[PDB]
Amino acid sequence: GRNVAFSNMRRYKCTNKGPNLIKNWFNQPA
Amino acid sequence: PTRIRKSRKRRGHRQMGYGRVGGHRKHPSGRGKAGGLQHKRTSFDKYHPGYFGKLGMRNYHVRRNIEYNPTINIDKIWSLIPEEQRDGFLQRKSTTEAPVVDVTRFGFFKVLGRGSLPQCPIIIKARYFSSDAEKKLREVGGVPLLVP
Amino acid sequence: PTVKVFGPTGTQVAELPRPKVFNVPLRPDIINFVHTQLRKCLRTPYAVSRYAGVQCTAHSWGPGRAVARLPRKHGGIGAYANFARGGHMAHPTTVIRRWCRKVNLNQRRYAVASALAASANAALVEARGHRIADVPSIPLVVDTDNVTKTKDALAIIKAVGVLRDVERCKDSRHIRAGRGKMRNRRYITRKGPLVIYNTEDVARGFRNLPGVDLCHVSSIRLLELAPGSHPGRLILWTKSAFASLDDVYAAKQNYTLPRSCITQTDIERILQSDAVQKTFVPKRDPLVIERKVDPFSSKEALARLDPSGTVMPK
Amino acid sequence: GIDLKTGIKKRKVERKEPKSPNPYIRLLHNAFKVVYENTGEDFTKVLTKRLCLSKTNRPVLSVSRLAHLMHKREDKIAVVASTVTNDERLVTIPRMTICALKFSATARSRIEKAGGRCMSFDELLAEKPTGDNCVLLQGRRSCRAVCKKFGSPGRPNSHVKPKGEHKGRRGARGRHSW
Amino acid sequence: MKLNSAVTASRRKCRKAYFTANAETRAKMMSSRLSKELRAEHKIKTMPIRRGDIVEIFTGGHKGTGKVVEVRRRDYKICVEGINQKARNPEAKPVPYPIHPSNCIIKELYMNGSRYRAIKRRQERNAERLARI
RNA sequence: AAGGGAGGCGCGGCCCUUCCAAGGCUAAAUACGCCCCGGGACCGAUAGCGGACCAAGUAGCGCGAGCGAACGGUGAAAAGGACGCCCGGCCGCUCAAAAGACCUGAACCCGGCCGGCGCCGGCCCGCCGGCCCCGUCUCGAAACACGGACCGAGGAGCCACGCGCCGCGGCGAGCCCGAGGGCCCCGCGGCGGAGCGAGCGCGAGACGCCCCGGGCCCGCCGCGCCCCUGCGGGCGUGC
Ligand SMILES: [K+]
Ligand SMILES: [K+]
Ligand SMILES: [K+]
Ligand SMILES: [K+]
Ligand SMILES: [K+]
Ligand SMILES: [K+]
Ligand SMILES: [K+]
Ligand SMILES: [K+]
Ligand SMILES: [K+]
Ligand SMILES: [K+]
Ligand SMILES: [K+]
Ligand SMILES: [K+]
Ligand SMILES: [K+]
Ligand SMILES: [K+]
Ligand SMILES: [K+]
Ligand SMILES: [K+]
Ligand SMILES: [K+]
Ligand SMILES: [K+]
Ligand SMILES: [K+]
Ligand SMILES: [K+]
Ligand SMILES: [K+]
Ligand SMILES: [K+]
Ligand SMILES: [K+]
Ligand SMILES: [K+]
Ligand SMILES: [K+]
Ligand SMILES: [K+]
Ligand SMILES: [K+]
Ligand SMILES: [K+]
Ligand SMILES: [K+]
Ligand SMILES: [K+]
Ligand SMILES: [K+]
Ligand SMILES: [K+]
Ligand SMILES: [K+]
Ligand SMILES: [K+]
Ligand SMILES: [Mg+2]
Ligand SMILES: [Mg+2]
Ligand SMILES: [Mg+2]
Ligand SMILES: [Mg+2]
Ligand SMILES: [Mg+2]
Ligand SMILES: [Mg+2]
Ligand SMILES: [Mg+2]
Ligand SMILES: [Mg+2]
Ligand SMILES: [Mg+2]
Repeated sequence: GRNVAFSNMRRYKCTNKGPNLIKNWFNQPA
Repeated sequence: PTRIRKSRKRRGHRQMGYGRVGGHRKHPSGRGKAGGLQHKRTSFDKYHPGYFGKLGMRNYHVRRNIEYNPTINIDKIWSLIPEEQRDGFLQRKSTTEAPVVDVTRFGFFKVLGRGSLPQCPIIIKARYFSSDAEKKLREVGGVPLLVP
Repeated sequence: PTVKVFGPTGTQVAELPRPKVFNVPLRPDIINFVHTQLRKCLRTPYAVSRYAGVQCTAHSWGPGRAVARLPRKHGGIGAYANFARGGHMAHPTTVIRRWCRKVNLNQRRYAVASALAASANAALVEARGHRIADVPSIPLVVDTDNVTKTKDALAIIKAVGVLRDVERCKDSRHIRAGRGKMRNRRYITRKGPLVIYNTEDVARGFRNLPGVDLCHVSSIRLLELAPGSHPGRLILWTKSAFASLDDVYAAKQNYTLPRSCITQTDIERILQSDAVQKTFVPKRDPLVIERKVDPFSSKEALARLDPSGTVMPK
Repeated sequence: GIDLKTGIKKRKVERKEPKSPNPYIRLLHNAFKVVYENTGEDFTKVLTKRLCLSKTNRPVLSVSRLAHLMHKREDKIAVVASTVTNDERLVTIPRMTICALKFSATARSRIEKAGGRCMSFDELLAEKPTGDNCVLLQGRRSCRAVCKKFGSPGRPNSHVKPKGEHKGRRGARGRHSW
Repeated sequence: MKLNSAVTASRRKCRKAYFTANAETRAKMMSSRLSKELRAEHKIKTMPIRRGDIVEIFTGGHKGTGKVVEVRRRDYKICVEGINQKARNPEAKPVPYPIHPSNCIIKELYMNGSRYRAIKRRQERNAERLARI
């Protein structure tokens, strides 16, 4: 019997089609 | 690190710990939390009482800082006094020179009465008090005050 | 206990008190943990292109044509499988891999201090790899003032005794063994002394030398103190840096150095001391074990069990 | 063939060693294991076992609980194989001799300013390695919030709360609520 | 150690720079020592090679002194006189073994107006540097 | 319509707090391909872009919309093969070396010379003994169940986020490289610290090495009795 709290995270949107919803931080030292 | 993991100790074993009779298929139970009232009811009733249904009044917009309400116990009041003057306040217990503690300055509103206080008079200024907090303070000789 | 301070000539010219940061316990485990996280925080991301393998047009032919069911280009060529030539990766690499790691501030400081504590031992410096046979002291503090010519910097290093470490570094330059020499990492040199300076222009005289690194005393680098994640580096100290070390640790705010502890030498001494030996007590003697043999064989073997002789021998 | 199944059980695995990467822990363990080997003294035996625990089996002890526990035996040496923290809700601390793996800074200052002593386990192993006039003490192993959720909330004899957030009523208003 | 950040230390880019260089850069890349005597006279350490210079070769299997007959800038090499592949006939023509300009010291220089002037330009600039230092 | 709008539950009335719609302009801090510049614990010719090759969106295919390959490497130097003899071959020539249309040059398969006529075990060696075709689904496979002529190279649990538990490190009634500002220095929330109750709200000490149980305290639901500022306070009883 699994006793886990239910994850409350939303499903990813537009992962391969729409506007780019992934923001990276490789530029913050610059 | 990929080199210390369970999955690579299964090279040369065909199925990778998933079984020959059963196997590894896409979604043999459905996706997510579906089925909680039909074919997962044993799980949901064993581990999640009160997951289905409704309970109580609803508020269309809650005021977080109206409903905010910090609290302090009386077993903590003497630790807000710095360490280097409690010895003196305790030695010269005074009705005419008594320590005044204002707990809104430290960010508390109500004072509850868990614990006990040292035998020494003290004024405590808060915005609301509990009955036995008042009892214990007035029993050690302190005074409760209301602060703006 | 006080460290010595030598001239740019080799003679002994001053004494200076020990900084407290050398009394910290030696933690190879903590230095390894921090070295891993921080050296892993310097990486550049990499990934394949997101269109690779999927710009062509391919669909499965279905069953009934006596061929396997993968997608095929017009004409019949395999595509869109990790097992097809010219297909996509099964799980393409992506730049959203978490490249950095987090370390708490106390743990970082503790790693720096343990690396510095290791640096002050004549045994771990010799066991790390440097050449310390002709050095006066391992806490090595030399007053140099300003060195601007490599020739004078080499002169000081000779006059103190660090000349073989730099020659070890110089005569070890080679071309590395693998693919790495197509990717701007063609040569490898060994590592020698680390010079730490405070108020004194020295970088312009020391930098050219092979296997030498420069560090201003107010900002010390764990990746330089423990190269290879091995702690004991040989450090040439300026007088001012060695004298401002305690000021640096005082400038660290709401921070106290960790508590010093004992060593396995100290455990050994305690145990062999008399206050612990006075409470010992011998064990019972062990059993005596033989291999079974037939007593009835001969007379002495039987007479071990019954000497009277009532039992016949055979 | 031999029958070694009936009347015999599966053997047992326990920690014979600490798995800490800490040299101080490893050295104290080897030393006290030697002392046990050479003297007997179940005191040294229990101390050697306790130095192998897994840090959820080694809760903290506070100065106030220690003062209460050592009351009217104030002349004995308290031995704690864990950290000693401080309790600001106790205005006055008594004089005690405590030996512990670690002390907090505020706990050390309060103990010393009261007048008591702060010992290490090497100090203990030098002055007295077999525990004559020492008392072994430990904290509440079931004080963790994690151990308050073990079980089946929903079963009618549980007395254990569920894990996440549950906004409904079905099965949450007692018996005869399903 | 380099400090300037508009200059690559990348092997791919450096090798592609060495090939596909333009003619002026290639000509500058094909330089050689002056001998000690010309170093004293002109106070200059190196010059771009040219037809009409007399060159003394070492470090190779074709060692000798001769005049520069041809310049093969695509290959970065020079055809010197008298330094050939060993031929098969007793009659058949010579065929030059190509020498690389850094395997030589120039022994005697071809002079003209441009050569004179560029040398004096270079001396004055080296003098500016020597006055600064 | 005339004074009007809003105050996260509708309608009508009285207030309070706070703004002025139905017209307009405006820098900065923010985001980004093509092309240029620098870097990389990335790929190394079936990989990496479809495209590393003097002529790739090329050759080629489709009425058309459109589809779309394969092919990198002599040698330091072309020195890229003298002379002689037969009528393409042989000798030998350049070169360190033919590396001779080219680096190395495996397997599968084949031609000439030489030797002999499946695995395991004993013996020196052709005798004797044992041995069904693997992988798979299956109660059950040598199966007349399916896949597999041969060989090479490629070929399938990785990554991101969320949840639970366990281990280890640091500090501990506290803890914490947010963002940002000057591998170093400074840096808010937040989480923990008190719970229970639909809510108005009220609000925990008494015991205990540890664990388990008992008892008692806090809230929710009910009920004796006394009282001050009162459908409020105190003190008790019960699941
Ligand atoms: K499994
Ligand atoms: K199954
Ligand atoms: K399914
Ligand atoms: K499904
Ligand atoms: K779903
Ligand atoms: K459900
Ligand atoms: K309802
Ligand atoms: K496509
Ligand atoms: K197929
Ligand atoms: K198939
Ligand atoms: K391809
Ligand atoms: K920290
Ligand atoms: K650090
Ligand atoms: K290799
Ligand atoms: K639950
Ligand atoms: K050369
Ligand atoms: K309202
Ligand atoms: K609204
Ligand atoms: K409303
Ligand atoms: K291709
Ligand atoms: K099958
Ligand atoms: K089947
Ligand atoms: K079956
Ligand atoms: K079979
Ligand atoms: K079978
Ligand atoms: K059959
Ligand atoms: K058959
Ligand atoms: K058959
Ligand atoms: K079958
Ligand atoms: K069939
Ligand atoms: K089938
Ligand atoms: K078959
Ligand atoms: K953090
Ligand atoms: K209620
Ligand atoms: Mg198995
Ligand atoms: Mg299954
Ligand atoms: Mg149904
Ligand atoms: Mg197909
Ligand atoms: Mg590909
Ligand atoms: Mg390709
Ligand atoms: Mg070949
Ligand atoms: Mg077949
Ligand atoms: Mg393969």
